[PDB]
Amino acid sequence: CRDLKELRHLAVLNFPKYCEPVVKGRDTRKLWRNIEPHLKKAMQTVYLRELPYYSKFILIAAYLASYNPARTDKRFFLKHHFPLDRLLAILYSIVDSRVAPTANIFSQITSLVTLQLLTLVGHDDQLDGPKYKCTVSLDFIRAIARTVNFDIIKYLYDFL
Amino acid sequence: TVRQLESMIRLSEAMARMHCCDEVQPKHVKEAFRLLNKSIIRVETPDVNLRLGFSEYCRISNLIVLHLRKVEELKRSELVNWYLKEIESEIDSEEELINKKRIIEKVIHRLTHYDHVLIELTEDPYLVVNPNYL
Amino acid sequence: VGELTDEDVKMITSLSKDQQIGEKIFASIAPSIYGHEDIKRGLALALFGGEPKNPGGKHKVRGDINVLLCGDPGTAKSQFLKYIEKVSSRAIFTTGQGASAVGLTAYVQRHPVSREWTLEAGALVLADRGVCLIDEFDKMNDQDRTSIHEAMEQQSISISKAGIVTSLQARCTVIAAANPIGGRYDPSLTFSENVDLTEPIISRFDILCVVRDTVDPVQDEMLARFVVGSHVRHHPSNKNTYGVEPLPQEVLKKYIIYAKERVHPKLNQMDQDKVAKMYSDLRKESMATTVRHIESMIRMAEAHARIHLRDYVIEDDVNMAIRVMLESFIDTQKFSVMRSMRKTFARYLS
Amino acid sequence: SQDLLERIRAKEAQKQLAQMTRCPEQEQRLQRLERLP
Ligand SMILES: Nc1ncnc2c1ncn2[C@@H]1O[C@H](COP(=O)(O)OP(=O)(O)OP(O)(O)=S)[C@@H](O)[C@H]1O
Ligand SMILES: [Mg+2]
Repeated sequence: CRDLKELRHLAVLNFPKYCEPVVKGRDTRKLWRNIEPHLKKAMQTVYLRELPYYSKFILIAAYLASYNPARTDKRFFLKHHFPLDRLLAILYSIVDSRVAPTANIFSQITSLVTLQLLTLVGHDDQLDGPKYKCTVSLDFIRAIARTVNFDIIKYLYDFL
Repeated sequence: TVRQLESMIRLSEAMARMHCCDEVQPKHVKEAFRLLNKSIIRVETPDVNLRLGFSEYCRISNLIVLHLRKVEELKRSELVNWYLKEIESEIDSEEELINKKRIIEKVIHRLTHYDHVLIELTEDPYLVVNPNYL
Repeated sequence: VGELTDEDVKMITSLSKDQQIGEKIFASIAPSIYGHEDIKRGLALALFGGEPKNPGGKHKVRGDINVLLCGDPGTAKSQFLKYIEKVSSRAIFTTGQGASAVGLTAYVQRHPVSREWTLEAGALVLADRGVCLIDEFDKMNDQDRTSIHEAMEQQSISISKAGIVTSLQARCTVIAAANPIGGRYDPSLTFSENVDLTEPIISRFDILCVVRDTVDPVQDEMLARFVVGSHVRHHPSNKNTYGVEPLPQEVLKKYIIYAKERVHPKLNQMDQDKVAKMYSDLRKESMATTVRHIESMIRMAEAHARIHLRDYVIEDDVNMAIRVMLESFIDTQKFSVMRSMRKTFARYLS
Repeated sequence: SQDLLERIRAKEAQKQLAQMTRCPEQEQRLQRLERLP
């Protein structure tokens, strides 16, 4: 941080904690020892200043569809050896329970699209062959899979 | 794998046999750890500005950081005096002593003002270690 | 048997009455190796051997267990094979590259002096009543593999060469080692795909054990500590998971000999309905993804009974044999299906 | 002090160097003299 404005803002924010030890009772070593961890915690952020059940499965299926080439799909899901239908098939394969195609799942899909988690690619008028893209960071999807008790790394073709 | 662990044990034993020591010392382990780590290696490291090698620069930095961090649980002149006391086993002439003093002064200044690993606190300024060096 | 001291017999009998005899027997094998309970369990179970049977003199049911060990490098498979080589009273060690089809089996040769056709026994023939170890079995040439199936299935070899037709006994316990193609085992593929062996060869094997490599810090700590401790212990100058004290090597050998030469268990208390339902479920979940598997489980239960020195088999032997066989079977499946298999068969694995 | 010890060491080294200014061959023959028999 060489920005004068930013550094001055940081100094203004952190001065009250700087001046506490002397109030509590020119001791350079004492002040530095008391103050170092707070400075490290502040430096952790220099420039910075609960989904429904089936939504998690939709999100992980979308991530898998986006980042896994189609050729390997059966290799990961077919028991013996992106478009919306691929997403539906992957979701049906992943979930251990039989999920009915209620309109509520489509409402979830549209809500996820609105929340800017899934990006629509094709024309808005074409609602029979729609295309989607997933824009979720990998750490987020790993955390949500952990909260779901699912191991996504075992299915990611690129990592294997 | 475990094979590398056995190799490390063998290397420590080889170091022990080289020095004609009936027992193995941790210094041999520290020596072999580098050799196992290095892997890809250049022909020769470039000089650092009178010139000094990169390995010696890292060695001096490690020694000074370790001493300051140990004392944490100092002064510039006191630290230089300690260093010259520790390196007395190698210096054999007055010229080498003055060269070592020159080198340590230059290295401490360079760390203070270029690498930011050492922070000055207000002729004998206090020196502290940047809390993000491991 | 005649050379056995009565003190050996009394010590063996005193060991047999211990309720934890199995645990200490399993822990007594490979003290220098840490972990890997399943592999030593299977190898001990194969070592004790079953009871060969000849129902009617029309067909012969083998009482031998063939073990296959597929492993990622760094799992001390060769160490296990070497220990088995040392322990066995009769043992022959062979390598993959140096073993030809002619070398392993008996061959016909003209005598240099008298020049009549004579038979020279191969490794397997000298392994009769003993154990044979194959290292790097994945290196076998297919032509050399062809001759193996006959001895594996019938424990006898018929040599028809140079106008001489002879039959030789080949009752041996075979332990084979293998490494996956590419050097790493892929959990996303079937066991058949990872190993360059034909389906009949795998079918002839009774126990299959795959070993993988995982980066677990606590397990790494345990491995490092045990290895360095063993290194310190066995210096020439200086010269468990179950929590049970291992038995002495000589005592274990004497126990093995006595159990091999005294016990003949009988399967008079087996519930056929439970095994029939389990086998129907096995058929269902195998076609979703044979009789010799039943035979292997039967001889496995017989061997487990022989471990406890019991003239009659208790159903606990059957339960343990089912457990280990199911573990071996699920270990050979893809990751996408082994979770469902474990969920379905949680009754028996618990 | 460190300087005094180093100066004493340097004086000893100079004295030993003056001692070894004698021709090395004088001892080499002696070495060989023990190997000749
Ligand atoms: N789990 C383990 N516990 C203790 N020592 C081990 C273990 N795994 C490996 N080692 C040591 O590693 C050495 C070398 O292992 P190897 O037997 O060569 O590996 P490997 O699993 O047989 O694969 P290959 O056949 O060599 S490619 C052994 O002699 C052991 O000393
Ligand atoms: Mg090996």
